[PDB]
Amino acid sequence: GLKTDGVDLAYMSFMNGKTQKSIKIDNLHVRTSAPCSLVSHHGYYILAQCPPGDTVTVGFHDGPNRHTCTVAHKVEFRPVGREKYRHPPEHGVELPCNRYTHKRA
Amino acid sequence: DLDTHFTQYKLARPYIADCPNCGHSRCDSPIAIEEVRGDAHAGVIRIQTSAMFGLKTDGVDLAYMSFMNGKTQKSIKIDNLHVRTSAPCSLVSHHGYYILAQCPPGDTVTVGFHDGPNRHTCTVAHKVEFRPVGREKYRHPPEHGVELPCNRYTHKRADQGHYVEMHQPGLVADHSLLSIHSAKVKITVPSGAQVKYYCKCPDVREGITSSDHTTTCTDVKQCRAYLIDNKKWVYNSGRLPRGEGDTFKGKLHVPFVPVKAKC
Amino acid sequence: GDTVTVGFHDGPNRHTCTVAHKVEFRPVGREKYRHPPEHGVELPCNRYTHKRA
Amino acid sequence: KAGSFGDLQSRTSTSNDLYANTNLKLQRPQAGIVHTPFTQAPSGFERWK
Amino acid sequence: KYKTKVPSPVVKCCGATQCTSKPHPDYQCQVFTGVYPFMWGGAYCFCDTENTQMSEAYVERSEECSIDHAKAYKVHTGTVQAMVNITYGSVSWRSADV
Ligand SMILES: *[C@@H]1O[C@H](CO)[C@@H](O[C@@H]2O[C@H](CO)[C@@H](O[C@@H]3O[C@H](CO)[C@@H](O)[C@H](O)[C@H]3NC(C)=O)[C@H](O)[C@H]2NC(C)=O)[C@H](O)[C@H]1NC(C)=O
Repeated sequence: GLKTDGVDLAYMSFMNGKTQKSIKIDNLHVRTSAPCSLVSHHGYYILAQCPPGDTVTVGFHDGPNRHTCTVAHKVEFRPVGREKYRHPPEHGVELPCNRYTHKRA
Repeated sequence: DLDTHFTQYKLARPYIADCPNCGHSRCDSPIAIEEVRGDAHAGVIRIQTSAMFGLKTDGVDLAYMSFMNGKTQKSIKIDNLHVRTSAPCSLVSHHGYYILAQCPPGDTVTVGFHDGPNRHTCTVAHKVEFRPVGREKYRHPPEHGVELPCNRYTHKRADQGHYVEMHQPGLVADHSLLSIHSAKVKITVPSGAQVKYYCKCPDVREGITSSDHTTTCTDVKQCRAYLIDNKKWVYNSGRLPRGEGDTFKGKLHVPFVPVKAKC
Repeated sequence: GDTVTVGFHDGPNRHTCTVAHKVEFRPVGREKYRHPPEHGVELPCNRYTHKRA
Repeated sequence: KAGSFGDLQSRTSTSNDLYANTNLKLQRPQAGIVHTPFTQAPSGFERWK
Repeated sequence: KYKTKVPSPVVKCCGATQCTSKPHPDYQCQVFTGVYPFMWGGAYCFCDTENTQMSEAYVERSEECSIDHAKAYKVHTGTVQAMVNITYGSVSWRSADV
């Protein structure tokens, strides 16, 4: 999110040592069965558009090292509707899905 | 002989359209994916980006990369293309708007390069499979086995077996034009291009001009920021607005014909 | 994965290699997962080493 | 019939005329964005394979 | 298999654009209003309901239609053939189509 102090959501503070490292987000990678798409980060928390996947597999690139993290979690994406797609299309009717926001406020 | 299809190259531009799930949601990517064709057998898909990679703006090196940034192209290196699906695909070849890539099956298709400052990808739904031709229902082509008459797309460009209509672009929005003349909304022009202009109020009603001002209206949000810039034709994407004037010329081939390769 | 697909990056070129091979990962147990969890019981699986010696 | 075999029916390959009962039904694009909803049966040549 | 090779829709910004039934095979075309088409600068047509969008799509033979294509026939009886070998007698050879 912001740095240690005050600026720019699109920077990147993890812990290296006992210490933070509040620097740029350059090469984040969430992924699953396929590489996901980031949606937004705020705080400890990231939203990302993923396909289905038996697992979840996350990781940035500090620059000297890959330094990723991975986990098990059953994932699916049924769209709301009597159609059991695997993925959202470009067209079709709109109807009341459940979904997370882009925003922070 | 990469210099035999200036039909497309000189005369077509990297089109920009509305990608459906462009990382976040519906952006307008230059690599907006239309006409996914998982209809062959060889692990291959022929795709059309709205972007015209290939030679540069002018004359050199298929393996460079021209998409639209702004109203403008950006004819630079292809460095980090990524087509992908359920897994990362393998590029086969690009020519014009069009790329061939060896993919596995996938519920979707998901494309993207890396300009260098940004990921800047584009993704789409399309049912993909790869049955090989044969009474064996594999999921993937092996190293060995018999050869027999599959359907498959070529590596090459020296290709005329079909041609798709590629006439002009319609206008496009560009509100970077509509600046302010310190009290009035101020339009400009790219290079003397044809800017089609008026506002909700009564002022100049067509707009075929150099940089105009706007006597009447003030707000940028009630004016016609348009670019009739038909010096280079486009692909006739469904995600194109019609060039209302005419069906201009620009019949243009397809490289990746489906051919009777023996996979 | 239906296949296996390998590759490094020399730096000027991708220069990968890919192959067919039927892959699965059943964990040992009467549970037919698709992936190893963080927790659960330990029991005698078959597996390759980290090491060289 | 659309979806069924022969949704596209061209006399030959050259024949510009044909019969295309595909039940192609356009729908309006969503939320003020340029695109073309074409709602259509994938071919009776897709099935039949 | 078809290819819905969509011709690029018209977008009139303030008022209607009546479509006509062009002679393309299965030329489906339907006028639409009530748009606000985001195209690279947000929307571009300054109206909000008079924004009109005319979608048109016709069916066309795939490029695979030339090469990967089923093929019907009305089949009558015709006339059967054979490359009959006779290694006759002492002649010992003829392999002829009959
Ligand atoms: C005529 O009737 C014959 C019925 O057996 C068949 O003709 C056969 O053609 C083969 C190829 O011309 C011959 O094989 C060759 O035979 C010689 C002599 O024995 C060998 O040196 C050769 O190696 C061998 N060729 C190979 C590739 O092995 C057969 O000998 C010959 N049959 C006989 C009895 O001599 C065919 O059914 C028919 N010919 C047609 C249809 O062309």
